[PDB]
Amino acid sequence: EVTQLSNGIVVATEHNPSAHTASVGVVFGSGAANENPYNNGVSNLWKNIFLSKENSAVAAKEGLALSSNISRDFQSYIVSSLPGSTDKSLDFLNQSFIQQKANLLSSSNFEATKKSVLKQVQDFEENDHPNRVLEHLHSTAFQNTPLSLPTRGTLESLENLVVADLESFANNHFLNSNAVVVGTGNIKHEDLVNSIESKNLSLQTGTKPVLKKKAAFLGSEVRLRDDTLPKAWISLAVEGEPVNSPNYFVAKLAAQIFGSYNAFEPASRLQGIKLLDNIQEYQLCDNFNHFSLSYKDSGLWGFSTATRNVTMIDDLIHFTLKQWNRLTISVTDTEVERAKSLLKLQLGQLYESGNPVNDANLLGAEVLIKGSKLSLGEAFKKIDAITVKDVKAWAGKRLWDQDIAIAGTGQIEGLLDYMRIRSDMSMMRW
Amino acid sequence: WGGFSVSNPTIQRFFALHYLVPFIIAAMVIMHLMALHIHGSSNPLGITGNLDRIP
Ligand code: HEM
Repeated sequence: EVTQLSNGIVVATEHNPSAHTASVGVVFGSGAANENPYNNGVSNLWKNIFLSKENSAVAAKEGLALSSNISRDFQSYIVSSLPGSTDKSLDFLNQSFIQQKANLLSSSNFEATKKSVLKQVQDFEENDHPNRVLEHLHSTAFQNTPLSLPTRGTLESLENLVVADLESFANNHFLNSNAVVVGTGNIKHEDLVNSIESKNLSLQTGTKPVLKKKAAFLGSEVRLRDDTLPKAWISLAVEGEPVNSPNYFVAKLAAQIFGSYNAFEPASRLQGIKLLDNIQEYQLCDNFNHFSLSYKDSGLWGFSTATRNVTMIDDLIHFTLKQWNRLTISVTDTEVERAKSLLKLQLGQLYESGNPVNDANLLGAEVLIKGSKLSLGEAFKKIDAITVKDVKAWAGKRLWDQDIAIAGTGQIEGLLDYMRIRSDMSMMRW
Repeated sequence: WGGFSVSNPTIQRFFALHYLVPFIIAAMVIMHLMALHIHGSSNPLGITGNLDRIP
Protein backbone atom coordinates (compact mmCIF):
# COMPACT_ATOMS: atom_id res chain seq x y z
CA GLU A 1 0.00 0.00 0.00
CA VAL A 2 1.07 3.58 -0.75
CA THR A 3 0.60 6.06 2.10
CA GLN A 4 1.17 9.81 1.79
CA LEU A 5 0.99 12.45 4.53
CA SER A 6 1.27 16.20 3.99
CA ASN A 7 2.40 16.85 7.57
CA GLY A 8 5.77 18.51 7.47
CA ILE A 9 7.26 17.78 4.08
CA VAL A 10 5.18 15.57 1.79
CA VAL A 11 6.07 12.10 3.06
CA ALA A 12 5.35 9.09 0.84
CA THR A 13 5.98 5.45 1.74
CA GLU A 14 5.38 2.04 0.03
CA HIS A 15 5.78 -0.93 2.47
CA ASN A 16 7.03 -4.32 1.28
CA PRO A 17 7.60 -6.82 4.14
CA SER A 18 9.38 -9.32 1.87
CA ALA A 19 12.32 -7.05 1.02
CA HIS A 20 15.59 -7.23 2.96
CA THR A 21 16.61 -3.61 2.21
CA ALA A 22 15.21 -0.15 2.92
CA SER A 23 15.66 3.10 0.99
CA VAL A 24 15.08 6.65 2.26
CA GLY A 25 15.43 9.56 -0.10
CA VAL A 26 14.62 13.11 -1.11
CA VAL A 27 13.18 13.96 -4.53
CA PHE A 28 13.21 17.57 -5.73
CA GLY A 29 10.79 18.92 -8.32
CA SER A 30 13.58 20.74 -10.14
CA GLY A 31 15.60 19.21 -12.95
CA ALA A 32 17.69 20.02 -16.00
CA ALA A 33 14.74 22.07 -17.27
CA ASN A 34 15.11 24.53 -14.39
CA GLU A 35 18.55 25.70 -15.51
CA ASN A 36 19.66 27.99 -18.34
CA PRO A 37 22.24 27.68 -21.15
CA TYR A 38 24.90 29.53 -19.10
CA ASN A 39 24.73 27.35 -15.96
CA ASN A 40 23.69 24.18 -17.80
CA GLY A 41 25.24 21.22 -16.02
CA VAL A 42 24.95 22.63 -12.49
CA SER A 43 22.61 19.76 -11.54
CA ASN A 44 25.09 17.14 -12.76
CA LEU A 45 27.84 18.89 -10.80
CA TRP A 46 25.69 18.85 -7.66
CA LYS A 47 25.06 15.13 -8.21
CA ASN A 48 28.77 14.40 -8.58
CA ILE A 49 29.50 16.46 -5.47
CA PHE A 50 27.03 14.36 -3.47
CA LEU A 51 28.73 11.31 -5.01
CA SER A 52 32.27 12.57 -4.36
CA LYS A 53 34.92 10.44 -2.69
CA GLU A 54 34.84 11.96 0.80
CA ASN A 55 31.05 12.08 1.08
CA SER A 56 30.73 8.53 -0.26
CA ALA A 57 33.47 7.34 2.11
CA VAL A 58 31.80 8.82 5.18
CA ALA A 59 28.53 7.27 4.01
CA ALA A 60 29.98 3.82 3.34
CA LYS A 61 31.73 3.74 6.71
CA GLU A 62 28.32 3.59 8.41
CA GLY A 63 27.15 0.96 5.90
CA LEU A 64 25.08 3.10 3.53
CA ALA A 65 24.85 3.33 -0.27
CA LEU A 66 24.31 6.60 -2.13
CA SER A 67 22.39 7.07 -5.38
CA SER A 68 21.76 10.26 -7.34
CA ASN A 69 19.65 10.73 -10.47
CA ILE A 70 19.26 13.84 -12.65
CA SER A 71 16.36 14.21 -15.09
CA ARG A 72 14.24 16.84 -16.81
CA ASP A 73 11.69 17.22 -14.02
CA PHE A 74 13.27 15.96 -10.79
CA GLN A 75 16.49 15.31 -8.90
CA SER A 76 16.77 12.24 -6.67
CA TYR A 77 19.15 11.70 -3.74
CA ILE A 78 18.68 8.26 -2.19
CA VAL A 79 20.34 6.51 0.76
CA SER A 80 19.88 2.74 0.84
CA SER A 81 20.62 0.49 3.81
CA LEU A 82 19.56 -2.58 5.75
CA PRO A 83 16.09 -2.52 7.37
CA GLY A 84 17.40 -2.08 10.92
CA SER A 85 19.43 1.01 10.05
CA THR A 86 16.81 3.09 8.21
CA ASP A 87 17.04 5.83 10.85
CA LYS A 88 20.76 6.32 10.18
CA SER A 89 20.11 7.24 6.54
CA LEU A 90 17.98 10.19 7.66
CA ASP A 91 20.79 11.32 9.97
CA PHE A 92 23.35 11.18 7.15
CA LEU A 93 20.99 12.98 4.77
CA ASN A 94 20.41 15.74 7.33
CA GLN A 95 24.05 16.18 8.36
CA SER A 96 25.59 16.17 4.88
CA PHE A 97 23.23 17.29 2.12
CA ILE A 98 20.87 19.67 3.94
CA GLN A 99 22.37 21.36 7.00
CA GLN A 100 25.88 22.20 5.77
CA LYS A 101 27.31 22.59 2.27
CA ALA A 102 30.56 24.47 2.97
CA ASN A 103 32.71 21.34 3.23
CA LEU A 104 31.44 19.90 -0.05
CA LEU A 105 32.11 23.19 -1.87
CA SER A 106 35.78 23.61 -0.96
CA SER A 107 38.22 24.72 -3.64
CA SER A 108 40.11 21.45 -4.17
CA ASN A 109 36.99 19.26 -4.08
CA PHE A 110 35.19 21.52 -6.54
CA GLU A 111 38.15 21.55 -8.94
CA ALA A 112 38.53 17.76 -8.82
CA THR A 113 34.81 17.16 -9.34
CA LYS A 114 34.73 19.69 -12.19
CA LYS A 115 37.70 17.97 -13.94
CA SER A 116 36.07 14.52 -13.52
CA VAL A 117 32.70 15.71 -14.85
CA LEU A 118 34.39 17.41 -17.80
CA LYS A 119 36.17 14.15 -18.64
CA GLN A 120 32.91 12.19 -18.40
CA VAL A 121 30.97 14.59 -20.64
CA GLN A 122 33.83 14.68 -23.15
CA ASP A 123 33.87 10.88 -23.34
CA PHE A 124 30.08 10.79 -23.69
CA GLU A 125 29.94 13.29 -26.54
CA GLU A 126 32.27 11.27 -28.77
CA ASN A 127 31.92 7.57 -27.87
CA ASP A 128 28.20 7.13 -27.01
CA HIS A 129 26.17 7.53 -30.19
CA PRO A 130 22.66 6.10 -29.54
CA ASN A 131 22.19 8.20 -26.39
CA ARG A 132 23.71 11.45 -27.63
CA VAL A 133 21.49 11.13 -30.70
CA LEU A 134 18.47 11.03 -28.38
CA GLU A 135 19.87 14.03 -26.48
CA HIS A 136 20.16 15.98 -29.74
CA LEU A 137 16.62 14.91 -30.61
CA HIS A 138 15.45 16.49 -27.35
CA SER A 139 17.61 19.56 -28.00
CA THR A 140 16.13 20.07 -31.47
CA ALA A 141 12.53 19.24 -30.54
CA PHE A 142 12.23 21.76 -27.67
CA GLN A 143 14.75 24.37 -28.81
CA ASN A 144 14.72 27.77 -27.05
CA THR A 145 12.51 26.20 -24.36
CA PRO A 146 13.55 24.74 -20.99
CA LEU A 147 13.08 21.06 -21.81
CA SER A 148 15.81 20.91 -24.46
CA LEU A 149 18.82 21.45 -22.21
CA PRO A 150 20.96 18.28 -21.95
CA THR A 151 20.94 16.75 -18.49
CA ARG A 152 24.72 16.26 -18.25
CA GLY A 153 25.58 19.75 -19.46
CA THR A 154 27.60 21.05 -22.38
CA LEU A 155 31.39 21.11 -22.49
CA GLU A 156 31.58 24.87 -23.05
CA SER A 157 29.21 25.87 -20.24
CA LEU A 158 30.59 23.48 -17.60
CA GLU A 159 33.91 25.36 -17.62
CA ASN A 160 32.42 28.73 -16.66
CA LEU A 161 30.78 27.50 -13.45
CA VAL A 162 32.15 28.40 -10.03
CA VAL A 163 30.97 27.54 -6.53
CA ALA A 164 28.81 30.68 -6.59
CA ASP A 165 26.58 29.18 -9.29
CA LEU A 166 26.15 25.99 -7.26
CA GLU A 167 25.20 27.81 -4.06
CA SER A 168 22.84 30.09 -5.99
CA PHE A 169 21.06 27.08 -7.49
CA ALA A 170 20.85 25.43 -4.06
CA ASN A 171 19.33 28.61 -2.61
CA ASN A 172 16.81 28.90 -5.42
CA HIS A 173 15.63 25.30 -5.74
CA PHE A 174 16.29 23.17 -2.62
CA LEU A 175 13.10 24.15 -0.80
CA ASN A 176 10.46 22.53 1.46
CA SER A 177 7.65 23.26 -1.01
CA ASN A 178 9.59 21.52 -3.80
CA ALA A 179 10.60 18.31 -1.99
CA VAL A 180 9.14 14.88 -1.26
CA VAL A 181 10.60 12.53 1.34
CA VAL A 182 10.23 8.96 0.10
CA GLY A 183 10.47 5.61 1.88
CA THR A 184 10.69 2.22 0.18
CA GLY A 185 11.25 -1.38 1.20
CA ASN A 186 11.07 -2.85 4.70
CA ILE A 187 10.00 0.25 6.63
CA LYS A 188 6.67 1.41 8.03
CA HIS A 189 5.01 4.74 7.23
CA GLU A 190 4.30 5.50 10.89
CA ASP A 191 7.90 4.81 11.89
CA LEU A 192 9.21 7.01 9.08
CA VAL A 193 6.95 9.93 10.02
CA ASN A 194 7.88 9.56 13.69
CA SER A 195 11.59 9.50 12.82
CA ILE A 196 11.25 12.69 10.77
CA GLU A 197 9.24 14.39 13.52
CA SER A 198 11.88 13.67 16.17
CA LYS A 199 14.39 15.72 14.20
CA ASN A 200 13.57 19.05 12.60
CA LEU A 201 14.46 18.19 8.97
CA SER A 202 13.45 21.61 7.66
CA LEU A 203 14.89 22.41 4.24
CA GLN A 204 14.18 26.09 3.50
CA THR A 205 11.39 28.66 3.09
CA GLY A 206 9.92 28.22 -0.39
CA THR A 207 8.94 30.22 -3.47
CA LYS A 208 11.09 28.64 -6.16
CA PRO A 209 11.43 30.63 -9.42
CA VAL A 210 8.59 30.22 -11.91
CA LEU A 211 9.56 29.75 -15.55
CA LYS A 212 8.31 32.45 -17.97
CA LYS A 213 8.16 30.15 -21.05
CA LYS A 214 6.43 26.76 -21.23
CA ALA A 215 7.97 24.00 -23.32
CA ALA A 216 6.94 23.91 -26.98
CA PHE A 217 7.56 21.48 -29.84
CA LEU A 218 9.05 22.57 -33.17
CA GLY A 219 9.38 20.39 -36.25
CA SER A 220 13.09 20.41 -37.01
CA GLU A 221 16.19 18.28 -37.58
CA VAL A 222 19.91 18.24 -36.81
CA ARG A 223 22.47 16.18 -38.73
CA LEU A 224 25.89 15.37 -37.25
CA ARG A 225 27.50 13.42 -40.08
CA ASP A 226 30.75 11.51 -39.49
CA ASP A 227 32.14 9.16 -42.13
CA THR A 228 34.77 7.56 -39.85
CA LEU A 229 32.06 5.59 -37.97
CA PRO A 230 30.82 2.14 -39.06
CA LYS A 231 27.05 2.62 -38.71
CA ALA A 232 24.30 5.22 -38.77
CA TRP A 233 22.23 5.96 -35.65
CA ILE A 234 18.81 7.59 -36.13
CA SER A 235 16.12 8.74 -33.67
CA LEU A 236 12.75 9.99 -34.93
CA ALA A 237 9.80 11.25 -32.89
CA VAL A 238 6.56 13.25 -32.77
CA GLU A 239 4.85 15.12 -29.96
CA GLY A 240 3.30 12.80 -27.38
CA GLU A 241 1.32 12.98 -24.17
CA PRO A 242 2.42 14.59 -20.89
CA VAL A 243 2.03 13.10 -17.44
CA ASN A 244 -1.60 13.34 -16.19
CA SER A 245 -3.08 13.07 -19.68
CA PRO A 246 -6.16 10.87 -20.22
CA ASN A 247 -4.37 9.25 -23.20
CA TYR A 248 -1.21 8.23 -21.32
CA PHE A 249 -1.88 4.48 -21.21
CA VAL A 250 -3.24 4.46 -24.76
CA ALA A 251 0.08 6.02 -25.78
CA LYS A 252 2.12 3.36 -23.98
CA LEU A 253 0.02 0.57 -25.53
CA ALA A 254 0.32 2.01 -29.04
CA ALA A 255 4.08 2.09 -28.46
CA GLN A 256 4.03 -1.51 -27.22
CA ILE A 257 2.31 -2.60 -30.44
CA PHE A 258 5.52 -2.17 -32.47
CA GLY A 259 7.96 -3.05 -29.70
CA SER A 260 11.68 -3.67 -30.08
CA TYR A 261 13.78 -5.86 -32.36
CA ASN A 262 17.31 -7.31 -32.30
CA ALA A 263 18.46 -9.03 -35.48
CA PHE A 264 20.92 -11.38 -33.78
CA GLU A 265 18.62 -12.97 -31.20
CA PRO A 266 16.81 -15.98 -32.73
CA ALA A 267 13.63 -15.59 -30.68
CA SER A 268 12.93 -11.93 -31.45
CA ARG A 269 12.71 -12.80 -35.14
CA LEU A 270 9.48 -14.77 -34.56
CA GLN A 271 7.52 -12.04 -32.76
CA GLY A 272 3.99 -11.27 -33.88
CA ILE A 273 5.16 -7.82 -34.95
CA LYS A 274 4.20 -7.52 -38.60
CA LEU A 275 6.85 -4.87 -39.31
CA LEU A 276 9.51 -7.58 -39.31
CA ASP A 277 7.94 -9.11 -42.42
CA ASN A 278 9.32 -6.15 -44.38
CA ILE A 279 12.64 -5.82 -42.55
CA GLN A 280 13.96 -9.36 -42.40
CA GLU A 281 14.50 -10.07 -46.10
CA TYR A 282 17.32 -7.61 -46.83
CA GLN A 283 18.64 -7.08 -43.26
CA LEU A 284 17.66 -3.42 -43.18
CA CYS A 285 18.61 -2.83 -39.54
CA ASP A 286 20.49 -4.34 -36.62
CA ASN A 287 18.08 -3.14 -33.93
CA PHE A 288 15.20 -0.79 -33.27
CA ASN A 289 12.98 0.20 -30.35
CA HIS A 290 9.86 2.30 -29.74
CA PHE A 291 9.36 4.84 -26.95
CA SER A 292 6.57 6.91 -25.37
CA LEU A 293 8.28 9.33 -22.99
CA SER A 294 6.19 11.73 -20.90
CA TYR A 295 7.24 14.90 -19.08
CA LYS A 296 5.38 17.56 -17.12
CA ASP A 297 4.64 19.80 -20.12
CA SER A 298 4.97 17.56 -23.19
CA GLY A 299 6.17 14.21 -24.48
CA LEU A 300 7.81 12.26 -27.28
CA TRP A 301 6.42 9.27 -29.20
CA GLY A 302 8.65 7.57 -31.74
CA PHE A 303 11.45 5.11 -32.37
CA SER A 304 15.22 4.77 -32.47
CA THR A 305 17.29 2.53 -34.74
CA ALA A 306 20.81 1.49 -35.69
CA THR A 307 21.96 -0.12 -38.95
CA ARG A 308 25.01 -1.09 -41.01
CA ASN A 309 23.06 -1.16 -44.30
CA VAL A 310 24.08 2.37 -45.23
CA THR A 311 22.55 2.11 -48.71
CA MET A 312 19.01 1.15 -47.66
CA ILE A 313 18.13 3.64 -44.89
CA ASP A 314 15.17 5.18 -46.71
CA ASP A 315 13.53 1.77 -47.12
CA LEU A 316 13.75 1.22 -43.35
CA ILE A 317 12.21 4.62 -42.58
CA HIS A 318 9.52 4.16 -45.26
CA PHE A 319 8.39 0.76 -43.98
CA THR A 320 8.39 1.91 -40.35
CA LEU A 321 6.28 4.97 -41.11
CA LYS A 322 3.84 2.84 -43.18
CA GLN A 323 3.43 0.60 -40.15
CA TRP A 324 2.69 3.73 -38.12
CA ASN A 325 0.11 4.77 -40.73
CA ARG A 326 -1.71 1.47 -40.24
CA LEU A 327 -2.69 2.49 -36.68
CA THR A 328 -5.24 5.11 -37.71
CA ILE A 329 -7.21 3.14 -40.31
CA SER A 330 -6.81 -0.64 -39.97
CA VAL A 331 -5.58 -1.72 -36.54
CA THR A 332 -7.00 -5.15 -35.68
CA ASP A 333 -8.34 -6.52 -32.41
CA THR A 334 -5.72 -9.27 -32.03
CA GLU A 335 -2.99 -6.64 -32.11
CA VAL A 336 -4.64 -4.81 -29.20
CA GLU A 337 -5.18 -8.05 -27.27
CA ARG A 338 -1.51 -9.00 -27.56
CA ALA A 339 -0.51 -5.44 -26.68
CA LYS A 340 -2.55 -5.49 -23.47
CA SER A 341 -0.75 -8.49 -21.96
CA LEU A 342 2.65 -7.43 -23.30
CA LEU A 343 2.18 -4.01 -21.68
CA LYS A 344 0.92 -5.52 -18.42
CA LEU A 345 4.02 -7.71 -18.18
CA GLN A 346 6.11 -4.70 -19.22
CA LEU A 347 4.58 -2.50 -16.52
CA GLY A 348 4.61 -5.40 -14.07
CA GLN A 349 8.39 -5.84 -14.02
CA LEU A 350 8.99 -2.07 -13.91
CA TYR A 351 6.94 -1.44 -10.78
CA GLU A 352 7.56 -4.79 -9.03
CA SER A 353 11.33 -5.31 -9.32
CA GLY A 354 13.46 -6.31 -6.35
CA ASN A 355 15.58 -3.16 -6.28
CA PRO A 356 13.94 -0.54 -4.03
CA VAL A 357 15.83 2.39 -5.59
CA ASN A 358 13.68 2.22 -8.72
CA ASP A 359 10.56 2.17 -6.54
CA ALA A 360 11.80 5.17 -4.56
CA ASN A 361 12.54 7.17 -7.72
CA LEU A 362 9.18 6.28 -9.27
CA LEU A 363 7.17 7.09 -6.09
CA GLY A 364 8.96 10.40 -5.55
CA ALA A 365 8.57 11.45 -9.17
CA GLU A 366 4.91 10.43 -9.14
CA VAL A 367 3.74 12.18 -5.96
CA LEU A 368 5.38 15.42 -7.10
CA ILE A 369 2.92 15.68 -10.00
CA LYS A 370 -0.22 13.62 -9.31
CA GLY A 371 -0.34 14.19 -5.57
CA SER A 372 -1.00 10.46 -5.12
CA LYS A 373 0.27 7.15 -6.49
CA LEU A 374 -1.85 4.99 -8.78
CA SER A 375 -2.12 1.38 -7.66
CA LEU A 376 -1.05 -1.61 -9.73
CA GLY A 377 -4.57 -3.04 -9.85
CA GLU A 378 -6.28 0.14 -11.04
CA ALA A 379 -3.60 0.44 -13.72
CA PHE A 380 -4.62 -2.90 -15.23
CA LYS A 381 -8.34 -2.11 -15.59
CA LYS A 382 -7.60 1.01 -17.63
CA ILE A 383 -5.24 -1.12 -19.72
CA ASP A 384 -7.94 -3.76 -20.15
CA ALA A 385 -10.56 -1.13 -20.99
CA ILE A 386 -8.64 0.03 -24.07
CA THR A 387 -10.41 -0.79 -27.33
CA VAL A 388 -9.78 -0.38 -31.05
CA LYS A 389 -11.80 2.83 -31.23
CA ASP A 390 -9.60 4.44 -28.58
CA VAL A 391 -6.40 3.52 -30.41
CA LYS A 392 -7.76 4.87 -33.69
CA ALA A 393 -8.93 8.08 -31.99
CA TRP A 394 -5.51 8.65 -30.41
CA ALA A 395 -3.54 7.84 -33.56
CA GLY A 396 -5.68 10.07 -35.76
CA LYS A 397 -4.75 12.94 -33.46
CA ARG A 398 -1.11 12.40 -32.50
CA LEU A 399 0.69 11.02 -35.58
CA TRP A 400 -1.47 11.43 -38.71
CA ASP A 401 0.04 14.22 -40.84
CA GLN A 402 2.03 15.71 -37.96
CA ASP A 403 5.42 17.38 -37.72
CA ILE A 404 8.40 15.22 -36.76
CA ALA A 405 11.81 15.66 -35.17
CA ILE A 406 14.86 13.77 -36.45
CA ALA A 407 18.41 13.37 -35.15
CA GLY A 408 21.10 11.19 -36.68
CA THR A 409 24.83 10.63 -36.69
CA GLY A 410 27.32 8.50 -38.58
CA GLN A 411 27.07 7.55 -42.26
CA ILE A 412 23.78 9.39 -42.62
CA GLU A 413 24.37 10.36 -46.26
CA GLY A 414 21.68 7.87 -47.26
CA LEU A 415 19.20 9.64 -44.99
CA LEU A 416 17.05 11.70 -47.33
CA ASP A 417 15.84 15.27 -46.85
CA TYR A 418 13.33 16.35 -44.22
CA MET A 419 10.31 16.77 -46.49
CA ARG A 420 10.61 13.32 -48.06
CA ILE A 421 10.36 11.85 -44.57
CA ARG A 422 7.58 14.25 -43.55
CA SER A 423 5.41 13.14 -46.47
CA ASP A 424 5.49 9.55 -45.22
CA MET A 425 3.18 10.39 -42.30
CA SER A 426 0.10 9.93 -44.52
CA MET A 427 -0.87 7.25 -47.03
CA MET A 428 -2.51 9.30 -49.85
CA ARG A 429 -4.42 6.10 -50.76
CA TRP A 430 -7.01 6.80 -48.05
CA TRP B 1 15.41 15.79 -105.52
CA GLY B 2 14.09 12.51 -106.91
CA GLY B 3 14.26 14.20 -110.31
CA PHE B 4 15.45 17.39 -112.03
CA SER B 5 14.06 19.97 -109.57
CA VAL B 6 11.74 20.44 -106.60
CA SER B 7 8.47 18.82 -107.70
CA ASN B 8 6.03 16.16 -106.49
CA PRO B 9 8.73 13.50 -105.79
CA THR B 10 10.49 15.97 -103.47
CA ILE B 11 7.68 17.06 -101.14
CA GLN B 12 6.15 13.57 -100.87
CA ARG B 13 9.47 12.20 -99.57
CA PHE B 14 10.24 15.25 -97.42
CA PHE B 15 7.10 14.61 -95.35
CA ALA B 16 7.74 10.90 -94.81
CA LEU B 17 11.23 11.82 -93.62
CA HIS B 18 9.87 14.60 -91.39
CA TYR B 19 7.72 11.97 -89.56
CA LEU B 20 10.78 9.71 -89.06
CA VAL B 21 13.53 12.03 -87.75
CA PRO B 22 11.75 13.05 -84.50
CA PHE B 23 11.76 9.35 -83.59
CA ILE B 24 15.51 9.41 -84.19
CA ILE B 25 15.95 12.52 -82.03
CA ALA B 26 13.88 10.83 -79.32
CA ALA B 27 16.31 7.89 -79.55
CA MET B 28 19.34 10.19 -79.42
CA VAL B 29 17.89 11.95 -76.36
CA ILE B 30 17.74 8.55 -74.68
CA MET B 31 21.43 8.12 -75.53
CA HIS B 32 21.92 11.75 -74.46
CA LEU B 33 20.51 11.11 -70.98
CA MET B 34 22.50 7.87 -70.74
CA ALA B 35 25.77 9.82 -70.97
CA LEU B 36 24.42 12.42 -68.52
CA HIS B 37 23.78 9.75 -65.88
CA ILE B 38 27.33 8.40 -65.61
CA HIS B 39 28.74 11.66 -64.19
CA GLY B 40 25.73 13.90 -63.49
CA SER B 41 25.05 17.57 -64.01
CA SER B 42 27.51 20.38 -63.36
CA ASN B 43 27.12 23.42 -61.09
CA PRO B 44 27.78 27.13 -61.73
CA LEU B 45 30.76 27.22 -59.34
CA GLY B 46 32.59 24.74 -61.57
CA ILE B 47 33.81 22.66 -58.62
CA THR B 48 32.93 19.22 -57.26
CA GLY B 49 29.26 18.73 -56.45
CA ASN B 50 29.47 15.43 -54.58
CA LEU B 51 29.52 17.11 -51.16
CA ASP B 52 25.95 18.48 -51.10
CA ARG B 53 23.22 16.64 -53.02
CA ILE B 54 19.43 16.71 -52.76
CA PRO B 55 16.92 14.31 -54.38
C1 HEM C 1 15.62 17.83 -77.27
C2 HEM C 1 16.89 18.16 -77.05
C3 HEM C 1 17.58 18.05 -75.74
C4 HEM C 1 17.13 17.63 -74.53
C5 HEM C 1 15.74 17.14 -74.18
C6 HEM C 1 18.22 17.72 -73.63
C7 HEM C 1 18.09 17.38 -72.28
C8 HEM C 1 19.10 17.55 -71.39
C9 HEM C 1 18.96 17.40 -70.00
C10 HEM C 1 17.71 17.01 -69.26
C11 HEM C 1 20.16 17.69 -69.45
C12 HEM C 1 20.43 17.64 -67.98
C13 HEM C 1 19.84 18.89 -67.32
C14 HEM C 1 20.60 20.16 -67.65
O1 HEM C 1 21.83 20.16 -67.75
O2 HEM C 1 20.00 21.24 -67.77
C15 HEM C 1 21.05 18.02 -70.48
C16 HEM C 1 22.35 18.37 -70.29
C17 HEM C 1 23.15 18.79 -71.33
N1 HEM C 1 22.85 18.91 -72.63
FE1 HEM C 1 21.19 18.53 -73.37
N2 HEM C 1 19.30 18.19 -74.25
C18 HEM C 1 18.99 18.41 -75.53
C19 HEM C 1 19.79 18.88 -76.56
C20 HEM C 1 21.12 19.25 -76.40
C21 HEM C 1 21.89 19.89 -77.37
C22 HEM C 1 21.38 20.24 -78.74
C23 HEM C 1 23.15 20.12 -76.80
C24 HEM C 1 24.36 20.76 -77.37
C25 HEM C 1 24.43 21.27 -78.60
C26 HEM C 1 23.10 19.59 -75.49
C27 HEM C 1 24.13 19.66 -74.59
C28 HEM C 1 23.95 19.36 -73.25
C29 HEM C 1 25.03 19.54 -72.27
C30 HEM C 1 26.44 20.02 -72.50
C31 HEM C 1 24.53 19.19 -71.09
C32 HEM C 1 25.23 19.17 -69.77
C33 HEM C 1 24.91 20.45 -69.01
C34 HEM C 1 25.44 20.38 -67.61
O3 HEM C 1 25.56 19.29 -67.01
O4 HEM C 1 25.78 21.42 -67.02
N3 HEM C 1 21.85 19.08 -75.26
N4 HEM C 1 20.38 17.94 -71.66
